[PDB]
Amino acid sequence: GFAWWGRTVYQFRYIVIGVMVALCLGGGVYGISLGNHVTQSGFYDEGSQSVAASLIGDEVYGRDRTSHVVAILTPPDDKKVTDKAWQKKVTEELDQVVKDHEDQIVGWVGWLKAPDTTDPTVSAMKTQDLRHTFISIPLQGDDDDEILKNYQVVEPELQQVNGGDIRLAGLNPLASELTGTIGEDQKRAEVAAIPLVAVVLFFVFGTVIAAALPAIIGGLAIAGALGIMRLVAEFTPVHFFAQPVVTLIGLGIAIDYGLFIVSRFREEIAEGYDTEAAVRRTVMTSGRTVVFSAVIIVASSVPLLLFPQGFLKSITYAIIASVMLAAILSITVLAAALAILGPRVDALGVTTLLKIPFLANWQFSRRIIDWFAEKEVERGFWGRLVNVVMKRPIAFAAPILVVMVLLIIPLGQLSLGGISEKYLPPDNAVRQSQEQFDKLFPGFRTEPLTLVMKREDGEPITDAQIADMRAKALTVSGFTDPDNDPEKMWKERPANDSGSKDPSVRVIQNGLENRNDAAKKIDELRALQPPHGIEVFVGGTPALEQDSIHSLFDKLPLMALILIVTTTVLMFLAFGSVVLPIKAALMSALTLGSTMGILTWMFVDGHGSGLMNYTPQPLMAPMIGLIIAVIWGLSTDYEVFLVSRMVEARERGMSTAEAIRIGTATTGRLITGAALILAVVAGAFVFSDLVMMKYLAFGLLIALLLDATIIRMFLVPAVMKLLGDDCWWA
Repeated sequence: GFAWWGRTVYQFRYIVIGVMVALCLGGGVYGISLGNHVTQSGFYDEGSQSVAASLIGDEVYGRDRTSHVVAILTPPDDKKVTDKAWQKKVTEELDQVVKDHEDQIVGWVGWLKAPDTTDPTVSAMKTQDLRHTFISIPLQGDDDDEILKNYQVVEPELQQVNGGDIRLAGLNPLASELTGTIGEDQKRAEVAAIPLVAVVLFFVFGTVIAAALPAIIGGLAIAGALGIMRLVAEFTPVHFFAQPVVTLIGLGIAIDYGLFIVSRFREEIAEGYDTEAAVRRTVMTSGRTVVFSAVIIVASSVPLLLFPQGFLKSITYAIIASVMLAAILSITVLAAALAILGPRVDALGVTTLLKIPFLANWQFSRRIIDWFAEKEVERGFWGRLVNVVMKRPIAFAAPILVVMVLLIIPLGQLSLGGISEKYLPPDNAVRQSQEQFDKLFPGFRTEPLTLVMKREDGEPITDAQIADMRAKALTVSGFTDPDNDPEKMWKERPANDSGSKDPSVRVIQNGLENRNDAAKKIDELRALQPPHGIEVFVGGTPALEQDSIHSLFDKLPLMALILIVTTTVLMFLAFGSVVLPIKAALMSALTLGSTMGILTWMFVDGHGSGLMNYTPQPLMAPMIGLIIAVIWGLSTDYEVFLVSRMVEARERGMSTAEAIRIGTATTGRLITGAALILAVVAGAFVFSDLVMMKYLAFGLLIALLLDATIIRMFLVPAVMKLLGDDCWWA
C-alpha cells in the first residue's frame, strides 16, 4: 500500500514539499499566539461531587477572592508597622495602584485599611513583633485564567510598592510562575538542545545536508503541531503543558523519524538504486515502520482520553498531533526532499541551506552556525556484542530480569498529592515568599472541606437542618478545632458581593487535622446520612485532589488493559507475528516498572534530590497516568524500530540468529542516535523549575537509558534466542 504513495510523492515531490512546508509554516505562525489562549484549570476531574460542590459554592456565595494575591509588607530600616508615616505612604501607594488599574484589581483590603479596627481576624493580619504585615488584593475576572492574566498585567506596577520591599505570594503569583517555568523551559531547550542534537546528527551524518534534514523536519513538526493545538484551543480548552509536551515529545520523535528515513535512504543509495527506487523502498520499508510507530504512539496515548482530567486530555491531544504530524512530514515532505536532492544528499553540505532559508524559524541560524563551527565499525561491534549475548542467552537475561524486578520495589511506596508550592525549587523567590507568609501568619492559608447542602424543592433551608447537619458532622472526628469548642465549628462560607444569595443552598466548611487522612474523612462525610429533602456534596481542595486521585485509580486498570490490547494488536498487524507483540508488551511493562520505581526512589524518597535542587514531595495524580502512557508508547516505539530490521531480515530468507544479528547491527547506530537525541531534548527540560517537568523528563530519559542499553544490547537478543524459531509462530 505504501508503494503507491512512494510513487506519487516522487512524482509530485515539488508540489507536496511546497504544500506541506507552507502548511507547517502557517500552523507555526498561528500557534505563536498559543500562549494567550491556553488555560490552567484541567488538573481536576470534571463532573464529580467535589467539582459540583465548588461550582455550587461559587454560584451562590461567589468565589473566594481574598487569596488571589497576598502582598507582605516589611517596613524599611527596621521600623514598626504602626509608624504613621510608613502607613500613610504605603496606603497612598496602594490606592494609586488600585486607581491606575480598575480592571485588573478589585481592590486591596487589610489591616492597613483600618488599623484601628478591633477585629481579631484582621488584628491577626499583623505579626506580634510588629515587623511585618500583609494585604489581600482581590482581582476581577469570572475565570481563573482571566484572573491570572489580570495579575500578570498588574504585577510590574505592584512590585514597586513600598520601594520594592513587597513580597507577592498566594495563588496568583504561584500560578504565574508555574506558567513562566514553561517559557523558561522552552527557551532553555531552544538555546541548549538544538546545538547538541545538531552535534549528534553531525556524528551520525558527517557535515552533510543529511545531517540537517531530520532536525528541520523536527522543527516543522512542532511548528505545525503548535498550529493544530491553537486550532484545538478554539474547540476545547487546553492546558499549559501542551506546549512543553509538543516541544519535547514531538521534537524528539520527529527528529528520530527523520533520522530513520534519511538513514534508510542513504543505505538504499549506497546499495545502488535510482533515486525513485530509493525513495520507494525507504517509504515502503522505513516509511511503513515510521507510520506504524506513530500509530502505536497514537493508540497508546488515546487511552488517556478516558480520564476526565482536562490536563491529561490536553496532553493527549498534544502527543497525538505532534506524533501524527511528525510521521506525515517524515513520509511526505522528507521523502520528497530526499527525492529532489538525489544522490548528492550525502555529498553537498550546507550549500542549499544557506542559499535562502526562512528567517525567524526554529533558529535555523543555530544549526547552520553550528555546522559553520564544525567545519562500519559500529556494525561489527554490534554484531560481535549480540553474538556474545546469544552465546550465553540465559546468563545475560537472568541478571537483567532480576535487577529490573528489584528496581520495581520502591514503586510500592508511591504517594500521590495535588498542586502546591513544593513544585518549585526551594530557592525560588515566590516559594520563599509564600513560606515566609505561612511562617509569619499561620492559619491564613487553609484548604477546608466543604459540605454543600441543597434543597431540591427550592425552599429556604431551615436553621434546624443546618443545626443537625453540623451535629452529624461533629459525629465525625478529625477536623481542626483551634478554639477548642464544638459550638462554633463548621462555620458558613464567607459571602462576597458577587454571586446570588440562594436560600436553598448553604455551605459549611472546616479544616482537616491532617491532609493525608483526608481520603478517609471525605468518605466519612459522604457516607454520612443527609437530612430528608437535602442533597449534600463534599468539596474543597483536599476533596478535589482526592476525587481526582480516586478517578485515576478507578480508570487505571481499564486504561492499562486498553493500552496493552491496542499495542499488542498494532504490533501483530505490523510485524505479522503473534509472539513478538507479546514479548514487546512484556518488555515495555518491565521498562515502565523500572522507570516508575526509579522515579519514586528519587522524587519521593528524596534520593538525589539535592543535585537538582527540588524538594521531595509525593507525585501528583494525573502525572502517573500520563507517564505510564508516554513510557509505554516510547518503549514500544523503540521496540518496533529495533524489530523492523529483524523482521525484514527474516522475510529476506535467513536464520533467526542471522536475521536478528543483521537487524541489530544495521539499526545500532540509528537507535543510538535517536536515543541520544531524545535524551538530549529531555535533559533540556530536566533542569526545569517545574517539578512536573522534572518528573516527566527524568522518567523519559530513564526509559531511554533502559531501552537503549539493557533491553536491547543484552536482553532482547537473549530472549529472541530463547524463543528460538517460535518467534515466527503465527
